Amino acid sequence: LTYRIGNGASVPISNTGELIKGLRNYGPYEVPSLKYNQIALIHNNQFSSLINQLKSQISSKIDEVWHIHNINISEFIYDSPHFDSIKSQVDNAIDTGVDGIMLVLPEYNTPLYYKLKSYLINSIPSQFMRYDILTFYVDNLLVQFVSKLGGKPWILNVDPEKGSDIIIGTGATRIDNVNLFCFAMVFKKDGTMLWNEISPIVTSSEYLTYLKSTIKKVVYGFKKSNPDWDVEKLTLHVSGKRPKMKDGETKILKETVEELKKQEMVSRDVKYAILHLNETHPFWVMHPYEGTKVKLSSKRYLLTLLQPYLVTPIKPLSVEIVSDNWTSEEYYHNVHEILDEIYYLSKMNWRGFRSRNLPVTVNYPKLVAGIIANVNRYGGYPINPEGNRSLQTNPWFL
Ligand SMILES: [Cl-]
Ligand SMILES: [Cl-]
Ligand SMILES: [Cl-]
Ligand SMILES: [Cl-]
Ligand code: NI
Ligand code: NI
Ligand code: NI
Ligand code: NI
Ligand code: NI
Repeated sequence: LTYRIGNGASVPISNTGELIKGLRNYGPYEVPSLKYNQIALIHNNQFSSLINQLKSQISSKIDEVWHIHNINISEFIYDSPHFDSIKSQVDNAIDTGVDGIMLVLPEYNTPLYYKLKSYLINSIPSQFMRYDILTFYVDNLLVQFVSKLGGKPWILNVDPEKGSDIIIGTGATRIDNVNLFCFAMVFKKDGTMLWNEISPIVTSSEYLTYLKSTIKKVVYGFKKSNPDWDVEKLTLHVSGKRPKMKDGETKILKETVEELKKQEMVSRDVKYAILHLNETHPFWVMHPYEGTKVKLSSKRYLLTLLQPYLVTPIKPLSVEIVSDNWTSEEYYHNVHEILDEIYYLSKMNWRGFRSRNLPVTVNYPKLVAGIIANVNRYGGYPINPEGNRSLQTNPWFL
């Protein structure tokens, strides 16, 4: 129903004009805390007035829409559109002292893009742009960049009583027929990602081993940084193209929760549920058909999510409850609440102003996968969160 932005203001969902106007008037929910108040804009020798207009827009909107004041945007020039030339300027900018880097790259070199993407992600918050593609575009890229800098554009308005529930988005994505990586991301009910971990790429044979370890790792991260946050209610949203190990995976996830209760990481009497979330085949109804929940069986539901970016086109999301420790009496109420929360989470996407209409707990892992899959395909540097608090706690994948 509404997004909360700055100064206690909220705006209706589903209206980007109102959201941008809201941000102009009130600011984002949380302006990032910067160290240098300096951003590098890195580009080539060409298109002077295009880049000047771009720089002017970035500067204007960072100030007026995002309420980040007194930012210096410094410029760095690369001389040829090749890895070595661009990275030198990237390195020089890092050495000057910058909070992040906005990098403009040529249209037609996809392996280069992913090589640099992996370099930057491992180094410093960054925003990539392409010469060939303005106010709409710049608007959207700033939502991502502000988030990467640690800002919170807007959050979902949820009940304060549920303020401390956590949702873990977890599962794996296959890179190919044999290799995959697992993920585990901790979210607040308001849709903010607190912590993210990814396993190394491993074979399918190792999936369950690394699934448990990745979940345990993200919860460790989160608990070490939030030691007085009691996890009394926990939901797992499992997704991804992953080894079809039904009972086995559910056994291991159930064990993972039980083990965390032992590391005293969640409360000894946590109420939890483990849900499988899957996009199913689209359909077209020839705002009734929307936050609509369809029960298929005691354990299986569909949410009729609207197709994003404008018959009503539905992109249904299947929701199956595979395990929970609720009482049979609690089950009706909990079901309704979990489905409602999933619906709300479908309105959270800091990729841009327009809702993705897929729950953030499923979508953000998909974004991670697109990057990892392409870095691996194009022979970029592995995304390596090891020793990077910035990576584990910021949405680098937007
Ligand atoms: Cl130079
Ligand atoms: Cl330089
Ligand atoms: Cl980007
Ligand atoms: Cl993007
Ligand atoms: Ni100003
Ligand atoms: Ni250096
Ligand atoms: Ni308790
Ligand atoms: Ni399933
Ligand atoms: Ni409801």
